[PDB]
Amino acid sequence: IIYKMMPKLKPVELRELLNPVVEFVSHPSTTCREQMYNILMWIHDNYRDPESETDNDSQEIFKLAKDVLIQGLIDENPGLQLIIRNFWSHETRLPSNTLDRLLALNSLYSPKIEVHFLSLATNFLLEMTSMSPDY
Repeated sequence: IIYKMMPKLKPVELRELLNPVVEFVSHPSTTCREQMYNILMWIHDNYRDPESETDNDSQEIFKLAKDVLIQGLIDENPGLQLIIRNFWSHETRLPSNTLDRLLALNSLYSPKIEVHFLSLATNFLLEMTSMSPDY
């Protein structure tokens, strides 16, 4: 219901509604968690603030969504974790330029995943070796 009605809500409504959503990280039932990540990816690709200044809300839900999206890279379920890994590794959410990807990698730190960060970081840096004439 949220995913369907969500490209109509006002930013304040979406802040009001996001808190019970992101509460699903600990949830079992990977299907529920997958729906969560779907709506979080939607509100990440829509609240990047392409313009200059958003209200206190629109800038804040992007923060709260990006944090859980980062936290999904260590989700204890493959495929799902693969889904978030592919989403982050996709172009326009993490730059294709290798140097720019390097700087953008730090943007997705979020200490809660520190133990895995370095691994993931090299992952993101070395998955773009498999786009090259040199094989």
